[PDB]
Amino acid sequence: ERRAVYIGALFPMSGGWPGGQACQPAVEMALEDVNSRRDILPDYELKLIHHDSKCDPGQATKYLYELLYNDPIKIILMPGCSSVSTLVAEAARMWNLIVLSYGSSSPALSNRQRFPTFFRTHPSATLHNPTRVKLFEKWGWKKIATIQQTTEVFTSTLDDLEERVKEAGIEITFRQSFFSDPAVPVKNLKRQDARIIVGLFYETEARKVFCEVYKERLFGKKYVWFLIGWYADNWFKIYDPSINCTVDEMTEAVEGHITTEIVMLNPANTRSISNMTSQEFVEKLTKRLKRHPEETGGFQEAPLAYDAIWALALALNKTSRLEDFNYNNQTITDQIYRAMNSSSFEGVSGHVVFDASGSRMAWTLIEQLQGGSYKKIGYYDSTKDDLSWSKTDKWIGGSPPADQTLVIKTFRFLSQKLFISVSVLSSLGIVLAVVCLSFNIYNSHVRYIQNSQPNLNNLTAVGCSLALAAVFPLGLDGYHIGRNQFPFVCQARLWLLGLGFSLGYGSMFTKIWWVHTVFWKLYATVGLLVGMDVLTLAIWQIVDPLHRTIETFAKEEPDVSILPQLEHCSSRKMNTWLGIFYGYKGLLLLLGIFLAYETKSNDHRAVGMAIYNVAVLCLITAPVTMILSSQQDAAFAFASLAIVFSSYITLVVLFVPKMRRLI
Amino acid sequence: ERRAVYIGALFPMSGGWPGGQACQPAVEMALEDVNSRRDILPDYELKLIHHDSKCDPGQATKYLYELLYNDPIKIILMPGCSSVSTLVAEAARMWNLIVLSYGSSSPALSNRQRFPTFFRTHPSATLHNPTRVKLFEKWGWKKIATIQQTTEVFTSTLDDLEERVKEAGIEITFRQSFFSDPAVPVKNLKRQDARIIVGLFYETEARKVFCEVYKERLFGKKYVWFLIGWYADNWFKIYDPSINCTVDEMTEAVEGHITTEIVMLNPANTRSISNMTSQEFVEKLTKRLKRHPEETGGFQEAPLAYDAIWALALALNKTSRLEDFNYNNQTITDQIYRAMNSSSFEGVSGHVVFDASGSRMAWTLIEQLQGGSYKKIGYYDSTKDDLSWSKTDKWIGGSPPADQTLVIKTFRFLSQKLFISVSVLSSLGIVLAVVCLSFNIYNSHVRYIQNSQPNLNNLTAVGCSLALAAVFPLGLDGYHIGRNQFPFVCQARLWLLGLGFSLGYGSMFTKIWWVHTVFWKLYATVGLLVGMDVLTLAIWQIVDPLHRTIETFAKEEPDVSILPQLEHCSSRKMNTWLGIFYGYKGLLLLLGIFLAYETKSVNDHRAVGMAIYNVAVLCLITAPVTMILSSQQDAAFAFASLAIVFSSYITLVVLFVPKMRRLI
Ligand SMILES: *[C@@H]1O[C@H](CO)[C@@H](O[C@@H]2O[C@H](CO)[C@@H](O)[C@H](O)[C@H]2NC(C)=O)[C@H](O)[C@H]1NC(C)=O
Ligand SMILES: *[C@@H]1O[C@H](CO)[C@@H](O[C@@H]2O[C@H](CO)[C@@H](O)[C@H](O)[C@H]2NC(C)=O)[C@H](O)[C@H]1NC(C)=O
Ligand SMILES: C[C@H](NC[C@H](O)CP(=O)(O)Cc1ccccc1)c1ccc(Cl)c(Cl)c1
Ligand SMILES: C[C@H](NC[C@H](O)CP(=O)(O)Cc1ccccc1)c1ccc(Cl)c(Cl)c1
Ligand SMILES: *[C@@H]1O[C@H](CO)[C@@H](O)[C@H](O)[C@H]1NC(C)=O
Ligand SMILES: *[C@@H]1O[C@H](CO)[C@@H](O)[C@H](O)[C@H]1NC(C)=O
Ligand SMILES: [Mg+2]
Ligand SMILES: [Mg+2]
Repeated sequence: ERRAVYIGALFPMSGGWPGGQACQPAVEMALEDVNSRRDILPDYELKLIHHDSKCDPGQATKYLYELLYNDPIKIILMPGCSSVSTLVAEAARMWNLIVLSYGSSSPALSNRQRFPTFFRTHPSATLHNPTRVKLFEKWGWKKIATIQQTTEVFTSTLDDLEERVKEAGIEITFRQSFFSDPAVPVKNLKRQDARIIVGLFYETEARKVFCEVYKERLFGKKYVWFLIGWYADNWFKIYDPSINCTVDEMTEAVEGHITTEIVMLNPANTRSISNMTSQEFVEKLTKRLKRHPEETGGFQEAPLAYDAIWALALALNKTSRLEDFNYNNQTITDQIYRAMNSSSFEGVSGHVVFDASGSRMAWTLIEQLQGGSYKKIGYYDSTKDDLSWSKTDKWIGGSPPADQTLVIKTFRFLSQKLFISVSVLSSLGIVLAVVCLSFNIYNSHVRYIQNSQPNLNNLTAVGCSLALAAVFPLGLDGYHIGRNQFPFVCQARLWLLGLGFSLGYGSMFTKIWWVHTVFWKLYATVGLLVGMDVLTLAIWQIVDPLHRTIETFAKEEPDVSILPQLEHCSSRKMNTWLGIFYGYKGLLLLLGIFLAYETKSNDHRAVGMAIYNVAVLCLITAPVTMILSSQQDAAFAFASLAIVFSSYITLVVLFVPKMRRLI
Repeated sequence: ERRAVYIGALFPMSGGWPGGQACQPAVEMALEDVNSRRDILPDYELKLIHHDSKCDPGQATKYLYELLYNDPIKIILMPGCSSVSTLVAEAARMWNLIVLSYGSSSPALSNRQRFPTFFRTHPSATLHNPTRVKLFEKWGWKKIATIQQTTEVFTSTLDDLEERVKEAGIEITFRQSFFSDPAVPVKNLKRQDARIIVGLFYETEARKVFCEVYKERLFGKKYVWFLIGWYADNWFKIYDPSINCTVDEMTEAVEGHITTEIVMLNPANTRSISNMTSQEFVEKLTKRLKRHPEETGGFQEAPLAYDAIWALALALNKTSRLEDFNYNNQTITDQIYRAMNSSSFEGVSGHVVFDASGSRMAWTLIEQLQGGSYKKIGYYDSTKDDLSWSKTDKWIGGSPPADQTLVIKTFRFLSQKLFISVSVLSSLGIVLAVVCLSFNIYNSHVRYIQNSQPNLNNLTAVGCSLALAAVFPLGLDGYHIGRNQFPFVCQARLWLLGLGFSLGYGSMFTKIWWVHTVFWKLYATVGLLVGMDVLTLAIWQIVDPLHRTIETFAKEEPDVSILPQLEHCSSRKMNTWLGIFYGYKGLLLLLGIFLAYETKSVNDHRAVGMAIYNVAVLCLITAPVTMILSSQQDAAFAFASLAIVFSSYITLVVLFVPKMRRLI
């Protein structure tokens, strides 16, 4: 005779998860297969005492104590629902019992302080998370947003996920759990601009949140969505009275969302401990269901029950000492615990290895929605990092997005059609100045050319030419210069402007000063002006010299955000030096024009109109430029136009008539 | 004899909430007081069968069934913790038992589908939320924030709070879930700008999150913090290993945080069903505790046990039929249920009424931290809406902040000192023009003044005067005008400028053409210019007239957020018409200066020519400037006004000063 052995079991034949329909037949098949074998428990015989629980802890504790405070005496319990398993595991160390939940996937059952006798063949839900991070590091996403329904599972899953992301060079950006309304969740996902979402919720919360993401147009090539694989295929094509949207409005919202689930069946065909395979066990089972698989609940979680009872039989074989087990002996349970901890074998679900938490690790699966059809992608094992991709992820732009918009620092440059025009004009001006200088030099014998002070009109021409040349450097801002030779340009601007204007006005101003005092000493002042200019410029460049500075405008650009930067070479006390120099030159302009109005009565009376014109131009242009600093292509426009027009006018005024009369 | 009646109970003497230490003595006192009375249950006698539970659902179901599958037969259960109460209350309909919890504050127990036999003398935690809304609506806060520890309570409290805020003219603006360490919670409260926070967490979580709110400088006059008042007084002055901060860095971070907590004791002195009061019941109890109250556990939740057993005895007196109670009869339990829901009486804890969810309502007492001291504030009742202020809320800014930063619309105006100086200058210019006109009119016979066309110099002066007048409308942007007269100004600007510049430059240019003929025919062109100007201006005002347009710049200048506005008036095609007009007038300027350069040899000719050249260069360098500086006041107007005034001054002096200097 065989010493009978009993095991309590609680099978949910109804409720949120009806997984007893397909997991009672599996347990019975496994009992038959383990008792037919005469090498496992030949001295004993396993027997089952089933009770319904409805995945309800009220129906559950009643039957638990009906099967606990009654004979026969049990050696183990098998609760499937997370709630019943949680209650049973917590309230078993008080009876010295082992609990072997074949269908509970609550991370809270991985704790050994409350659940010191708990083992399960059903992987936890945290086991999606080793995958997600090992799916972010691939695509390198460090900024993440998470949303979670309020359930007894998803509350711990994101905790595990944060703990696992911290140690993965990744961080979270947004998280908000909705009890019943996901709208403000999506509203903040749109406000915070989270392009990567991790959606933990059941089918109904899904159909309720996707009819909100569509309403918020928060999908497409700039948004990714992770979910769970448990949702039945073709779940968005189902009535959703609370979802005001429609099939066509959702199928586009859930287009290309990733889905990490677990695999509860060895895709291999290699035999197992029971000399059976998956394709064979599925048939042997479906031959025992009064209903069909699609109508039989818990059909994907039957192999877990099979493997659980098989692991029980094994870990009970090593022990082999059981007919004398009472609810007060904390030693038989410890023997069975050390036998179950060391439980390694290949069952229908795969290789079962119970971690220290009691749970078992398994192979994660990954899918992606590709036109109303789920398309497997890859597998991942949190044990050996063995990631088996399949190159089937069809994104929108051939590659996946990233955390956030990239702020590219763009530089603003002149139109580059204005620069060419101003430069052509300045070159023509230099040509004209040289032509006039030559016509004057060659005119060293004529009277009108002899009377007109030529040694000062030549200086006027030289200064006008220098100023004209100052045009090209005024536009070099990166399109044609580098950060190394850039101070060269920012210094050439200053020196050319300074010296050119100094001479161009000193000649024509000493001429009027002489005309005044007189109605070869002119060279004295004609040189003293340039000397004061050189001295003040050197003092400026010694005290506060020019150096490159980048000015950043308001960041915006119509998936990158281009923040514009202007390359302005400016000193620290710049404005002060500019104001000082402009004030000195303005005093000088005003004195020159006053002396011109006073001394109106050779070739010195015409220079007065030129003086006044240059004066008004510079006076109206300097402050303009000082104000238009924040604008390129306009400040330079006025500066270059003022320079070139002053030059053209001065030259054609006080050099042209000479030839017009001498020609 | 008396037919004994038994009561199963589960008292937590250890765990997160050790509330059996002070609730077993209270139970026993209640049983003594309810059996010493011969007018409640004279045929019966209540007896207790207790078991410790440690607020542990493992140590709890063991004893539950040691007292369920054993004799004697129990008629009711009394669990204290919320885990234990959630475990029992769902495993009682299976035995047809009544569950009467004196210490469970979980909203999940206000459900009749899982817990149809459950009553509790301990109010739920949702009972804080009717207060909070009745404390937001007052201070007008439609945008709030939340964070929640991970517990079996706070998860449902914010659910109730959303359900109750939606239906009260309120809307949430943030939420999160501090599980292990609050770091992103506060960071997003700073980023999302949550100035109103509702933090539900246990003391450990508090001391852990406040050493982060400080580190983030997320407190002050612009932030308000709501909490629960269950934390013991002077709880921030305690060691905090993970909280690198200290009392000095926390006492300032928890300054002025509201702590709405329930009141478990009648502050009144009125007697109760037991002919006892609060100041007396507390003494009688403390005379039964081997430890000190502050050191004893569950000392504030004993009155609830007393009231619970009294309610049980009352609702069991009406029923009076109990010595034959089996676990399979679903009728005695229904009698006791209809007797318990109809239970109203004044006990130590107050008025003991049981809502449809089994729970009871009560009085929430508000508190606020004022210098390391909790300062009571008005109570509240979710039923009567009765709020009883004490007027002790000491805010920082003499008043409480609001949800966000009020965005004000700012109208930028001219310096208003520039305007005065420039107006003075334009007025002096008009005075000068009038003086010169009067002189030119008086000396109309002298050849020195008979040569210069006076019928045209008068027009030049009239135009200069009009242009000078155009300076005043150019600075009226609201500081001196309203939205009604503002188009009048945006029309006067146009007409004065146009007509004055016409009568000036057209007149001088026709005079130049006339003197060119040498190298009433002039009146013809001097009038045709102004006529074409009037025609084109009327076309513009009839097709695309000027209307006030506002320019909005980026918000800046920092709790008021200043939204800057620019009072402009430019038509839709304003740029097009302006460019057309400026191009035409520039062509005319160039033609005039060319005719002058050609007529430089052929009275008042060179003066007119120099004036033409100056006015031309000034207008040419000034118009596009003012067109680019549209987005800048005090600069565009500055250039425009200085140009107009200098053009007027010069065009007047150049050709009227020599006249008088020679005629003197
Ligand atoms: C497991 O099943 C396989 C196939 O059903 C068994 O392999 C057969 O064993 C029989 C012995 O009765 C042989 O006659 C056949 O030739 C085998 N077929 C093949 C394809 O190998 C195997 O023996 C079973 N394992 C056991 C019983 O331990
Ligand atoms: C309730 O208690 C009060 C006082 O605690 C009782 O009133 C006293 O009654 C006694 C009778 O034993 C008198 O001697 C005292 O003079 C009363 N004192 C006061 C202040 O009234 C009252 O009788 C009690 N009610 C009951 C027992 O029903
Ligand atoms: C893989 C997992 N197996 C079943 C859990 O193990 C039962 P649970 O109690 O842990 C969570 C639970 C789930 C549904 C309804 C109530 C509860 C699972 C999860 C969701 C679904 Cl839809 C399916 Cl088909 C399968
Ligand atoms: C008013 C309430 N009285 C006790 C609850 O009624 C027991 P609970 O189980 O419902 C929640 C619970 C509380 C603490 C530790 C574990 C659990 C209460 C709430 C918070 C605190 Cl910190 C305290 Cl001291 C007291
Ligand atoms: C059962 O235990 C026996 C030892 O008595 C053994 O040798 C056999 O391999 C066991 N069956 C297994 C491990 O499947
Ligand atoms: C009290 O309970 C009874 C049923 O026993 C029910 O009819 C009644 O509505 C309840 N009272 C309230 C206020 O819900
Ligand atoms: Mg799937
Ligand atoms: Mg308090």
